[PDB]
Amino acid sequence: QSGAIYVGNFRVVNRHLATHNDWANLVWEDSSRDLLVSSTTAQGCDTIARCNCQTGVYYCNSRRKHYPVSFSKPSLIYVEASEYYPARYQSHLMLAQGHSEPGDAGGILRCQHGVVGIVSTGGNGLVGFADVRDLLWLDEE
Amino acid sequence: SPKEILNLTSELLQKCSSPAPGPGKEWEEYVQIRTLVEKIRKKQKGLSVTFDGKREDYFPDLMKWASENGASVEGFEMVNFKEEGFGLRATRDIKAEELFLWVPRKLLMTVESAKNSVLGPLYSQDRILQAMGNIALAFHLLCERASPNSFWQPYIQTLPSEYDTPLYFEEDEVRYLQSTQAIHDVFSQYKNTARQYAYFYKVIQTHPHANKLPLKDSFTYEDYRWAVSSVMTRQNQIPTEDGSRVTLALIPLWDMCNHTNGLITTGYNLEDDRCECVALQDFRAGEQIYIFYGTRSNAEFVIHSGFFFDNNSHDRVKIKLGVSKSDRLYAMKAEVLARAGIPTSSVFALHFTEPPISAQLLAFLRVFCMTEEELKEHLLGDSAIDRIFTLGNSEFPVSWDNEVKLWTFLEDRASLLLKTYKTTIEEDKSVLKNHDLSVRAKMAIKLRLGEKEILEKAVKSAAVNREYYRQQMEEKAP
Ligand SMILES: Nc1ncnc2c1ncn2[C@@H]1O[C@H](CSCC[C@H](N)C(=O)O)[C@@H](O)[C@H]1O
Repeated sequence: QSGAIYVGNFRVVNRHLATHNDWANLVWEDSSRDLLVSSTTAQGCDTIARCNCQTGVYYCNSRRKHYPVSFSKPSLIYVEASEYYPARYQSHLMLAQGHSEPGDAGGILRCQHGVVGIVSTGGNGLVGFADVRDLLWLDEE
Repeated sequence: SPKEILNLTSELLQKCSSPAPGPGKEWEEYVQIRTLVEKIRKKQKGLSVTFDGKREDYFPDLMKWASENGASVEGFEMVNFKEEGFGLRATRDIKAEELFLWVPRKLLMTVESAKNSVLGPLYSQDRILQAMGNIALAFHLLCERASPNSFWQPYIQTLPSEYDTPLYFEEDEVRYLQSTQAIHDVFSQYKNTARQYAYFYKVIQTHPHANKLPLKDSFTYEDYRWAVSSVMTRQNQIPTEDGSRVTLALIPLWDMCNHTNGLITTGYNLEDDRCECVALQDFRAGEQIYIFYGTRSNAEFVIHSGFFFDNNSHDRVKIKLGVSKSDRLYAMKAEVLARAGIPTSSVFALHFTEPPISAQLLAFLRVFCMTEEELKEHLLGDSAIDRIFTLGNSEFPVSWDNEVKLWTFLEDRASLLLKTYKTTIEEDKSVLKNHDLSVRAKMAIKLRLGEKEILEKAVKSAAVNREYYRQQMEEKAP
């Protein structure tokens, strides 16, 4: 559990937890998705799912365990401000019930066909996942 | 062989391969498929492999085999509960958050286990088995059920003989669910299941890699019906050994725990390579150990889990809403849908618990009664980024007058939806108190009641919210 999706020559992670080197090797960013993609030299062994699976398992860092969740569709959802992002439009946020506390951002959500998303938001007994399946450009070259 | 079944299945694939005949005509297509299945079922010996004893007689064997591989077998026992069937009963006091179950992956039946078993050569060539694990896991269950020298035999021998899935229901039992939304999904269960049985009974007879399978000697419908019903009712997703992706899994011992409301407490610890369930609440000595199966609707509970849970706080019914192409305001509203993540039309849900509407259905229904001026208020200005964000916030009303429209629309639609049902809410309450229904009939009717019970809370809330915003015109507040 690295807290990031490693596929091909690309490294995907929450935008608000990225290291400066990620911006040094910036490929694409979006504040409206809490998603940052950086270039790597090694070949990551994570497969991007192109499924519409809505039942997946996510890692809870505070519980150090994987949890199955039923999450809604990639949708623009209200997120109240926290120490990282003041409330602003946030799209492609799949919401499900589970335990997600500060530090759990980075849990990799996966469908039977591979990775679904990565934890972005939490609170009120819910866990938010930033979708990635959409970015086909995120594949092998 | 015989191949009469192969001819009887040949028709099922084709008929079940047809698109929907329409609404009102689906029941006729349903009974068309059941009759053919019933002919096959009454021409087959039922369950290919039957256990000599009764179910509970194989529970001690389960614990030893599990204990031989490191599963928690203390703190609970096997008891036949009236309301939920067999379950786990605490043999001691279990506190909240107390971890009381751990099951190594070696005991779990996973698709990765399927690809490594005798089904693996068949999985290698068949794309449907490759695609749908719920089926692929079902065949893994059946393959090892017909294998006397199987590691997982103690688990299979504890599994039930029948289930309360609509696959086991009778025509009178499904007759109660007409004019409801769930029955449109109950059909999809039967149709897809039947179709899969027809496809797979052929492939076992034709595929060389299936020659070594014990299913070539017997692969009845009651086999397959039990199989997928076993999977859909007690499956849990876990990561694979590589952790790169997830896989379905039949977690032994953990699956006998029945359901009560609450939060999901069952996790898998890849570091320890095992499943761990912590207690949802305090389980005194002699109290049944429950777990939380998930935030599923009572429709999904009947169809995928096989029971109706009273006081479910996550019950909801779908509602199809869309922008009619007869709208002068389509192009201006066609912009929001791509930037607000809303499709042109889709299935939305009315929820039992407060609030009946969702922040996403309100994000659809608000825009469904806006004027031309308020459509440029979200698109042009320094508040256009902040306002589209606050499209689901009830305390940010986009406009006072639109509110009453949206509750009026729902007042019309919801009252219409009550009319669509063949019975009334009042008649359904009496039938449960006064009639002697089958275990399965009680499930289906309570759902048809529930569906109407959901709307009745949506109607009065819409009524309560409509009168509220109507009161707002007098004060003329900012
Ligand atoms: N609230 C509930 N009411 C009735 N049956 C329930 C239930 N929650 C779970 N179940 C049962 O749990 C089954 C899945 S496995 C759970 C263990 C069950 N005692 C058994 O003997 O298999 C479901 O198919 C259903 O029969």
